[PDB]
Amino acid sequence: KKENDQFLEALKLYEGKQYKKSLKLLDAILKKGSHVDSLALKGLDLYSVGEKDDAASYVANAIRKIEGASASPICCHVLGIYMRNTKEYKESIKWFTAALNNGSTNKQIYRDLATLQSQIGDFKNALVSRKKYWEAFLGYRANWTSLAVAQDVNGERQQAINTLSQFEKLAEGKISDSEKYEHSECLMYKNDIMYKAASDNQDKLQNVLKHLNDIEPCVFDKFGLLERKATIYMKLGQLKDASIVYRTLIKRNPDNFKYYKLLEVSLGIQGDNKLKKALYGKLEQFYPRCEPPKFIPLTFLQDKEELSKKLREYVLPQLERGVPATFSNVKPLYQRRKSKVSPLLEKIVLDYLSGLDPTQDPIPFIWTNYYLSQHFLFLKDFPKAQEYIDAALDHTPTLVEFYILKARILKHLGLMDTAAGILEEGRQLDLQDRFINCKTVKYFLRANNIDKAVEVASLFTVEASWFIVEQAEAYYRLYLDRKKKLDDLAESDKSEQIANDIKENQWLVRKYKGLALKRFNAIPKFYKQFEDDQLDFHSYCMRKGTPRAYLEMLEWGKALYTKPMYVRAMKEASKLYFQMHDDRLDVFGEKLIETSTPMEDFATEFYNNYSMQVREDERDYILDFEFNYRIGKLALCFASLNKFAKRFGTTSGLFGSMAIVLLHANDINGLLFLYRYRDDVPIGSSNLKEMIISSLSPLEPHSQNEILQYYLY
Amino acid sequence: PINIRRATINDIICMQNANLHNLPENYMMKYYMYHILSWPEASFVATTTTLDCIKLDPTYLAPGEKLVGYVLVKMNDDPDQQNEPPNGHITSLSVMRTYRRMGIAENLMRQALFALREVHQAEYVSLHVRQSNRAALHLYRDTLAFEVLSIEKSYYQDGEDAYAMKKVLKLEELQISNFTHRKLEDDLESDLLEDIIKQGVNDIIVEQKLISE
Ligand SMILES: Nc1nc2c(ncn2[C@@H]2O[C@H](COP(=O)(O)OP(=O)(O)O)[C@@H](OP(=O)(O)OP(=O)(O)O)[C@H]2O)c(=O)[nH]1
Repeated sequence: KKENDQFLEALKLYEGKQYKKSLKLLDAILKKGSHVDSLALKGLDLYSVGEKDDAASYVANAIRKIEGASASPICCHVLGIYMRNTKEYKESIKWFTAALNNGSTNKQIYRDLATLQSQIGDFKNALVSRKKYWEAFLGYRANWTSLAVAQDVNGERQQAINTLSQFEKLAEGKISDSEKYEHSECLMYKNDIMYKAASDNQDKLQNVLKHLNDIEPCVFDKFGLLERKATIYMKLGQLKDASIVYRTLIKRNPDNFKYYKLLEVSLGIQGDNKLKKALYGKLEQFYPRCEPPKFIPLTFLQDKEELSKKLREYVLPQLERGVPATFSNVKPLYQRRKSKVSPLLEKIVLDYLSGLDPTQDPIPFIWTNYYLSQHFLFLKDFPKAQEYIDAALDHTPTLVEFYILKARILKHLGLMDTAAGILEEGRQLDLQDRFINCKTVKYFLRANNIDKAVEVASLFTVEASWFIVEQAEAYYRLYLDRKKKLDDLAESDKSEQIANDIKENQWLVRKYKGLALKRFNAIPKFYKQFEDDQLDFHSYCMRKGTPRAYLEMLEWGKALYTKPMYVRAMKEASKLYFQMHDDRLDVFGEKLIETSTPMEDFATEFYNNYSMQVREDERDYILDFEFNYRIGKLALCFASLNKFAKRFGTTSGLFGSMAIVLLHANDINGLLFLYRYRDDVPIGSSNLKEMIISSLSPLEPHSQNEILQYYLY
Repeated sequence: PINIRRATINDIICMQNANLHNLPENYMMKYYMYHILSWPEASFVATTTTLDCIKLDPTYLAPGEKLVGYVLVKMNDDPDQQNEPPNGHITSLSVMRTYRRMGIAENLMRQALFALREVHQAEYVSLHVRQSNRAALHLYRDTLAFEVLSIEKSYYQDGEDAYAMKKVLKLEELQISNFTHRKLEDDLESDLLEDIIKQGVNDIIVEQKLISE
């Protein structure tokens, strides 16, 4: 029994975060070796102190010596903790429940379980754990909130509403000032659940409304409540009522476009240009400094003279104040109403420039030239884009914006090193501007100048995910370039030259290819950690009293692998895996470049998780097609082809091109898809390439070049 | 144009990628989550927006919708100050310099301050500004009417003087509609389209562009 005492002191010590002192006692019990839970605790101790390799050995040991599956409650608990630290959440759940199954009396295990179960998406079992914890501790509000949330997440909306109603009763008199916020949030959260449940039912919606009216005095989220109130009125067909609320929202934030468009709908004028013109003239008086009353009409006016005047009134005052974003502010009009707005703004701004003296009106002068440069760049008139930016730079060469734009021009011309160099002049203006430092880093990576990019970024001497993905793409381009130099490199005195060179470029090719795969693979690791970042919040949001924000976080978690950076890494990385699959017939990532399962490697690291979360109306079907095509699942290839047509029609060149590749088993992209499947489908191949080049004529230099090098290698 | 709205967790990846930080990426992400999930009504963002009429950049929330500024806000939750009056803290006010001269920093701050008073009954907000930049000084002291209490010497990590500033929060003063003119306002009751059908000759004249053929 002397051992159990030592062990228990150790246990206490571990709990007091005194790991080294705890280990001493264990090393002693073990020096005397059969001890299962002194093995486990030592495992946990080694982990707590950095000895991760040894920790695993001791844990694995303890678990082998547990054939009976019946270990002690304390041993089970210790393993539960260890598994949670190493992020074996399913394993942690088994051990924590084993602890209870073997007679543990620690009710806190249920709280630990609820967190883990929520984290792995097992909300049915998480709900069970919340019920078990709640009944042990009916006096803590956080347990009622978590129970209600767990209920709502399982679809038991009425139950969740009933749970929240119950606590309201308990608290009816005992809401301290310290508790008013949580109370406010729980009231709004209950309204949310009632609102969803009500669907389009008029009587139900009418009850959601009265509830909302009753809680208002106790709800501090006035924005949330007014938005809910307006939406209810809309669904009730009480439009005048909704319009009052929207006007109330606009008054609270006249800089939010969304409320103005909803106001139009609630007045029934969304299609009435004259009445909208009246509405915005009226709102403009209330909110003369705000964008929406001034900008929304630019969006619908059809009379040329009228549109021209309102455009002038919007743009000219910004040029006068020297606003760098003037063009950015109207760009959506150039995008959506090009033929209409573009020639009007061209005249307005050229005429304005005409009346400016560079010496007496220098600010309007340079910023007007800046606007015009963007104007002409957007319309693809490069000489004019250059001339206007040059006029601005010649006048005032100390404004970094002028370099950013000059760089963008050259980037569109496809001169990537030059573009980077120009930005780097802008950077020298203010070496403390982090934002310019970052754009410069990016531009050098786009030029494949990794050394210079790393050097520039090292001024603030940690890897950012955006940097890592840009670096991956650079390595991939460098890979393609080295391979091309190797293929083009394929008497006896200089047959010593080509011999060593081949050997050099064979090395670099492997280096770069491996480095590209390693960099891409780091992106899913970032996103998996973002997913894991939810762990603390299952409990914390309940304690803090922010159930609505918690539910928004769960929706964010379920969309992580559909996010832009993750999807970008997945699509680029697929180029490599698909290739390795076809052609098939760790500081530098060589182990990744020599895999026997490129397709299982892709699916496991990237594609599966994206596939589980993506909405059907956002799916890349071409990717699915190409992926399943190499998986031998041609059934899914048909599904993909069909579901593709059912969204873009069958006129698409890519649509035609795809169908053929399956059957066998002008429009630029279509011709290209065929090309990368020329070894499986019998094409002209050489007459296809000449086709692809004739199509390149119109596009800007950058697009021409990128295709010629990295798409038609 | 630029839109101003409440921050949501859907904004945080873009906030993270909008600037280089000294802390590690996962630390920042957890930090952003801590803010937005603790004070989900206090923080605001400024974004571009497109309206109804391929190297995906990390600061786009949606096509045509780019994050260009935000204000990240919290209430006091230091255990060592559990008996002090509720006060607000501006953790971060960050606006792309290229989007300057559009009032963005002021609009974000004004929404932040009002939300602090209305949602959290915060009594004051306290903050410091580098003695270096007058733009920040002008923003807080002049535009936003913060009191300059004192100058804390060698306050910053690199040894720069700081201005100590404080603003007492009063809901009636923070009301956004107080700052729409440099003064008609919506009475939230009258008909907005009332003008269109008035029959007075001067009405017919000024309201010319509203009469169609
Ligand atoms: N995720 C996402 N990103 C988008 C979207 N639209 C544009 N972008 C990106 O934002 C940056 C700005 O693009 P543009 O305004 O078209 O200007 P630019 O290409 O001529 O520079 C570009 O990345 P960049 O090459 O890094 O631009 P830059 O730094 O060279 O200016 C562009 O790819 C979108 O809907 N979603």
